[PDB]
Amino acid sequence: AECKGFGKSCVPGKNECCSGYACNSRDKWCKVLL
Repeated sequence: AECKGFGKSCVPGKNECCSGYACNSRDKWCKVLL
């Protein structure tokens, strides 16, 4: 088991995204935190 990278589809509210990223519920994906 490992985190999710950039451009991957994830669910908002869970803890799948890697460090520095953020599960954007907008498109249900990961993105580099501001």
